[PDB]
Amino acid sequence: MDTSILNLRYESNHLIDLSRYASKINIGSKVNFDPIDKNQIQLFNLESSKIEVILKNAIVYNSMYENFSTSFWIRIPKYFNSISLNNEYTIINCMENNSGWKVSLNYGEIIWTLQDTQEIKQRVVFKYSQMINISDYINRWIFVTITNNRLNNSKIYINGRLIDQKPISNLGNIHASNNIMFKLDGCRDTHRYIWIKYFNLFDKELNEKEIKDLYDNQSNSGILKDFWGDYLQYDKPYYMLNLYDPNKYVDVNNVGIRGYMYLKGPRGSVMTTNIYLNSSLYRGTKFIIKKYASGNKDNIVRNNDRVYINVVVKNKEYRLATNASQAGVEKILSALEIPDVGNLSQVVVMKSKNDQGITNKCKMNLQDNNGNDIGFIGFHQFNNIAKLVASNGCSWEFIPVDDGWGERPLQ
Repeated sequence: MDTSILNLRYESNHLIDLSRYASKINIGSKVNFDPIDKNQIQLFNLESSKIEVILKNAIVYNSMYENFSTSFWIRIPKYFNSISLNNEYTIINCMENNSGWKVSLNYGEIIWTLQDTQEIKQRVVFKYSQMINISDYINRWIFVTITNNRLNNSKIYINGRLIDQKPISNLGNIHASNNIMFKLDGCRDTHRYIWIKYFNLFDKELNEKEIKDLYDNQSNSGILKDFWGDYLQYDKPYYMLNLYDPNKYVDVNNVGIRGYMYLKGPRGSVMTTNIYLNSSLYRGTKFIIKKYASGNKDNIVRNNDRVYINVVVKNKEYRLATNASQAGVEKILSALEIPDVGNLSQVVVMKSKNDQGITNKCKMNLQDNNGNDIGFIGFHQFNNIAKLVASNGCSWEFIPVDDGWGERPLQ
């Protein structure tokens, strides 16, 4: 029915409450806003990297039985140092006199704490490993949603799906703060930050459909995403992940038409001992997406955009293409000199893939210059070489370099 008792959004260069229920929003001097998507808010580990919301006194939580929910998106940079072991730090604080709620983070953790006014406590915790080949969660945008039913449970969801629920029914009067404080509080890692967006507060327990809808709407699947969940962009180099076989990367053997793109391995590993062990992400030839069909004056790659794909080899760009009249449904792809592409099939439709696990999947439907489908770019074995093909595993992700991952890129 109703919307949200707080609905926190960047609009005409002000962060404001669309619910109009806040006395005011108070932004620190070292809060940073992402230029392309200005709802994305970065908070560093400094004192003036903070936002304060002051609630109206009507909407302050002080109750035995009232239900309430919070949602927001967050991107949490990989934890690099040992200093981040065994250090819980608050990021969203609504406590007073030791009563209220807070969101807090630890190593591999997002935590929701409730405390009542008799020092009774409950935590619910989403736990995620950094000892993992590919993580859905490390340094990628995730949807957090936390619901509280005073009769039974407090529940935490990630990306729509229920992670963990704990009893809170033995907690009495919880009296939360007049103000919500967005700020890294008690973090010992000096270089820590977080990205955050779309904070909402609700005066009910959100049900599981409400949450999925919230997840869907706020995803903006209108726009394609890179691996981290930021907007996919033109004229930006990406490293390529093939989701079917994640331990390989794109290589080229030669350029021109007798050349071909393929998948080889291993991608290898990036490490710090006891802290993380993940697959290398900056492997292989970089792709740059080029405008063909869009008349849009930004650099944002939207669903069903029709594009050229360039391929960087020795810091020169070549056109991804094929001759579609080669025999067999599998059309091998090659990197071509951009002048000499001619009327080879080169146009790609960019298309986001809906489903339910890992976010930010893009497919790439190759077309000839009649705009007829050749097919989705994947790969196929030819005498155990996994050459890239358009054909009737074709789920890909595009990975730009990002401070939150911390890998040193060789090429």
